[PDB]
Amino acid sequence: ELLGGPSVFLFPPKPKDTLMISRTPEVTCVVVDVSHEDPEVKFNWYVDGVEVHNAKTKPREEQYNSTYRVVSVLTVLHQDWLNGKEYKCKVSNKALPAPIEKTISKAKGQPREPQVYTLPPSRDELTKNQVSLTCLVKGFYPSDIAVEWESNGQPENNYKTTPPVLDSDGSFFLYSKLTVDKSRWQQGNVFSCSVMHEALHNHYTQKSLSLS
Amino acid sequence: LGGPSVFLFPPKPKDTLMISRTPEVTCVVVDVSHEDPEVKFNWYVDGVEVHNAKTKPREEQYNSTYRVVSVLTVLHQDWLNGKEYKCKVSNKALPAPIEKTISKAKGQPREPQVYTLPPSRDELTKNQVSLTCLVKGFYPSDIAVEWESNGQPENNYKTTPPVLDSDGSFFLYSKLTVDKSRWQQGNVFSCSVMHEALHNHYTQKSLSLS
Amino acid sequence: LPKAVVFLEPQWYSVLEKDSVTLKCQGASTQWFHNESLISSQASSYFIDAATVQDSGEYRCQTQLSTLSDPVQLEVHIGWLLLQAPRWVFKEEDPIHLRCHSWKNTALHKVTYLQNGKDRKYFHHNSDFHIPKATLKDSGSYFCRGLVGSKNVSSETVQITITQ
Ligand SMILES: *[C@@H]1O[C@H](CO)[C@@H](O[C@@H]2O[C@H](CO)[C@@H](O[C@@H]3O[C@H](CO[C@H]4O[C@H](CO)[C@@H](O)[C@H](O)[C@@H]4O[C@@H]4O[C@H](CO)[C@@H](O[C@@H]5O[C@H](CO)[C@H](O)[C@H](O)[C@H]5O)[C@H](O)[C@H]4NC(C)=O)[C@@H](O)[C@H](O[C@H]4O[C@H](CO)[C@@H](O)[C@H](O)[C@@H]4O[C@@H]4O[C@H](CO)[C@@H](O)[C@H](O)[C@H]4NC(C)=O)[C@@H]3O)[C@H](O)[C@H]2NC(C)=O)[C@H](O)[C@H]1NC(C)=O
Ligand SMILES: *[C@@H]1O[C@H](CO)[C@@H](O[C@@H]2O[C@H](CO)[C@@H](O[C@@H]3O[C@H](CO)[C@@H](O)[C@H](O)[C@@H]3O)[C@H](O)[C@H]2NC(C)=O)[C@H](O)[C@H]1NC(C)=O
Ligand SMILES: *[C@@H]1O[C@H](CO)[C@@H](O[C@@H]2O[C@H](CO)[C@@H](O[C@@H]3O[C@H](CO)[C@@H](O)[C@H](O)[C@@H]3O)[C@H](O)[C@H]2NC(C)=O)[C@H](O)[C@H]1NC(C)=O
Repeated sequence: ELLGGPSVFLFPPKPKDTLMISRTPEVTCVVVDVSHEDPEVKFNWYVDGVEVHNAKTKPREEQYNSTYRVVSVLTVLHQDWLNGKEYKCKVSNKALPAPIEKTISKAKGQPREPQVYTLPPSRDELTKNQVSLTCLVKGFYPSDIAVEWESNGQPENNYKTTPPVLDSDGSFFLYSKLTVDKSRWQQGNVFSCSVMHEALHNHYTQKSLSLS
Repeated sequence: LGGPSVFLFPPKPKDTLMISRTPEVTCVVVDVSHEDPEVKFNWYVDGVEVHNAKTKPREEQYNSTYRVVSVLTVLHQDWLNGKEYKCKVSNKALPAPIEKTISKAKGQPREPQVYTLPPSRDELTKNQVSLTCLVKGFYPSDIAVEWESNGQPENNYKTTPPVLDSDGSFFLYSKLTVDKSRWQQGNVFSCSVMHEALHNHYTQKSLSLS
Repeated sequence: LPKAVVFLEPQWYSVLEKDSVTLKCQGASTQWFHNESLISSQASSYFIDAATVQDSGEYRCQTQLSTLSDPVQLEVHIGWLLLQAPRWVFKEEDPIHLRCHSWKNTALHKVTYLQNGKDRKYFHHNSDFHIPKATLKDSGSYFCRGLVGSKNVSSETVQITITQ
């Protein structure tokens, strides 16, 4: 019983996908709550008001709640996304009085360059068998950012990054924690925190951290 | 389907962790019409009705509906021992009463470890610097973190939400911002953590120039 | 010679697509004019089963014992909701009748009628908004809003004038 008919949700690219030319950023338009009685969905796509035809729509899938869900994916140009072009998904269906339009674009506001600081473990944590390497990334805007770690130039895996947190001056900050065996820290392997953000020169910085 | 709506809110972690404070469960009812504005609250603790809740007078909201609040004081130890609190709301516009239940997050508690981190060498070239308090390995995620120096609270700090770590416990960071002067003079700053799995529900770590 | 009259059942001059509307003529077979073109139909009343936006515009009736009727302007809108009133200009003390009409009469709940951005009246289930006597305080921009199942929908704003 879907009184309101179908709903639409429109998702932006991943930050890393827009910051690296080797990757392909995508805008994702998801129509959910499609009834079995009128399952035909039409997708129109617009960039700054101009229709495009290079979208890729996959056919429907029945859900657990016995409705259909349908996804259309449009790849975007990095420079287009980053220059603030608007992406519009228009979804047509009979169960609606009019077609639903949704629009997304990169977050507005003046870019601010993130400052990256690496912080070694506390003395008090050197008594355990794993230790925490910390990367503080502050003073950035907008909050779209990606953070990775490496050890001696090879990617590390066991790390977690807090969400961006709005700071008192309107920029964001976050922390990233890499957990390493104390052996690897005391042996002197060089760890590095890598930050990708639009306001960085070449969209990329890296800070290093070593015993120490 | 229409009718009023009920939201039931837990105490603040700090209020359940300190004996001098008073924790409270809060039952809020919204979308109460002028036409049927009388709301009855029944309160149950582990299924036994209690009678010490304080119901407030209704208040008209910006959208011309009424909202009415009923507040139940809870004993610290009852909340931390996992008792269930149930608010039951009766109104003429409901077909049958709405019931909501709330209690402390379940799961094995783990003791948070607290580590202060001084500012990066590279940040010392700025007018203001970041003092970091890392709190990790704790469960459940309810926690309070505060800063102070010389016994007085420090205002200019922000704390991340808890993050689920790859071992099932939580961590967060708290960042205090201070003028570089205050750091280089030698003042001691200190990070206070409140969590049910600490001894005295409390611990404290200091941070000073070496 | 008497000019025929055009009456609408129901009384709303603004409807949504897929509303029904009967336009009756009051004169004396009759002849109907939509956008000044004879249509079709030639029964006493002209009936629209499911309005579309093309059905909008000017209508006129006429019968053998009457002149060409003064025109009536019918408006068809697209949306989930439409604020309807028998008219939009009111003297003081006149009664105000507002209807929050939903597309295909879809069940609508948690309805509010809003004047100048501030919700003025709330109902659990869709109902008409009645102001028995109009004050100068009642002028302004009005619309209605509610939940269609779980979807939060809203109507366009209509201007209400109280003269005076
Ligand atoms: C039947 O069952 C259906 C499921 O099978 C169910 O469908 C769900 O319906 C929900 C609504 O009822 C809907 O909820 C919305 O979800 C939004 C977030 O969804 C993402 O995250 C979820 C977990 O948090 C995931 O489960 C979702 O799948 C989705 O996950 C994202 O997916 C995208 C694309 O797949 C992906 O991006 C792409 O990734 C690829 C790689 O995979 C590439 O990287 C691409 O480049 C990239 O584009 C994301 O990475 C992925 N994210 C994650 C985290 O995994 C959520 O945003 C919605 O909230 C808004 O609206 C509600 C109102 O409904 C508000 O309450 C809420 O506050 C938000 O409101 C908005 O806030 C905005 C602030 O920014 C503001 O702008 C707006 O003003 C404000 N209002 C509006 C209207 O926007 C919302 O919760 C859920 O996603 C559906 N699930 C699925 C699987 O589709 C259906 O409901 C069931 N039917 C019935 C009748 O019950
Ligand atoms: C009788 O006259 C009225 C008024 O001239 C006509 O109403 C108009 O109908 C057209 C056609 O549907 C509407 O234009 C459409 O607008 C949408 C929205 O931008 C656009 O996407 C379409 O391509 C189309 O241009 C127009 O809005 C509407 N005007 C008014 C004031 O309602 C009516 O259609 C005429 N009917 C006949 C049978 O001739
Ligand atoms: C359906 O969606 C609308 C649009 O978002 C929701 O309306 C919004 O309701 C909030 C809460 O009443 C309004 O905020 C209020 O603002 C005033 C001052 O501006 C303040 O005094 C209140 O405390 C509150 O913060 C908000 O303005 C309003 N949005 C608009 C555009 O007017 C509505 O609640 C939704 N309804 C349902 C049933 O989901």
